[PDB]
Amino acid sequence: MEMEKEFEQIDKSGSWAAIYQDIRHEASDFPSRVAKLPKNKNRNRYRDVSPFDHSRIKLHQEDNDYINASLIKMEEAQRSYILTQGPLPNTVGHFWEMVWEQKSRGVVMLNRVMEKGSLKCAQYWPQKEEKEMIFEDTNLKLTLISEDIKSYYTVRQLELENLTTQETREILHFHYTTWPDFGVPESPASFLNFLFKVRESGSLSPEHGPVVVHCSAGIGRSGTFCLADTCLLLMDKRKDPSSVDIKKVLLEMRKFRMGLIQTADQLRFSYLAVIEGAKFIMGD
Ligand SMILES: NC(=O)NOCc1ccccc1
Ligand SMILES: NC(=O)NOCc1ccccc1
Ligand SMILES: NC(=O)NOCc1ccccc1
Repeated sequence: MEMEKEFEQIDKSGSWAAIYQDIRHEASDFPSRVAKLPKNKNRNRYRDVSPFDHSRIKLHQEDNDYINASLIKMEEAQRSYILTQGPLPNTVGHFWEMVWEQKSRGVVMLNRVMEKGSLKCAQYWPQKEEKEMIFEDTNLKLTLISEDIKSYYTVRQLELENLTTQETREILHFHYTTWPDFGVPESPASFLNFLFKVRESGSLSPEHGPVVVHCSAGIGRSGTFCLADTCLLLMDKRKDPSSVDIKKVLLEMRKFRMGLIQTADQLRFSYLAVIEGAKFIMGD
């Protein structure tokens, strides 16, 4: 069924809350035993948001391999994403270790450091060229190379150096700075523009490791970003783009990380983004 009219059928009936609860009811439940070990309590921002054991990213160290991060592998779309929480004061070194070990080209950030007067994640990247960051616990160095500030997002070029080998890589930081403190954007125009800028960079492409995507918990805004991208890629690839069922793509993604799309408003916004993104590509 074409999703514009279905969209219109849910909107006219006002059943967004009822669709969203059906998804929550059918979603996968797998164990998260490593996340709940007592040694890992200060590595988790939220007690109710954990990576599943089968899909968690492992750090390449013998001490403690745990980070709150999951690999979302979409087989038919041929895309992979790492979804993770906003780094904590004691996990900033782990975060950059993961970016290095997984060979990521891009980091996508969908939140501000402060929202609603509270800290949503650590200041994990340098703000001035001449004041670089060193993480002694994971032996890495991070330098701001350049910054391009626009109205809805900022793009930064960073240099990440493995102090053990003296190898360096360029990491692109894509920071969406205008998601509102409450609710979802009114138009998906600036979110779709942002997504097309990340694609243009090469960050989502198979010649690199998976892109790292985060918000505060790494399930709501982060969920919206990977659901919209995968759905539009499938519409490009299949003979009949109407076959593409956003609710079925979301349930497949929820086999890899719990809780993706946190509210009925985020579900409606996801539909809007895919429809408009489809209409802008599919002709007019
Ligand atoms: N140069 C340097 O040591 N920077 O500290 C990095 C850092 C640690 C914890 C939270 C945010 C940033
Ligand atoms: N603590 C620890 O052993 N971390 O290993 C990760 C790491 C660090 C530097 C360069 C490459 C990998
Ligand atoms: N880009 C692309 O895949 N175009 O062909 C699909 C299409 C576009 C507009 C109207 C109907 C079908």
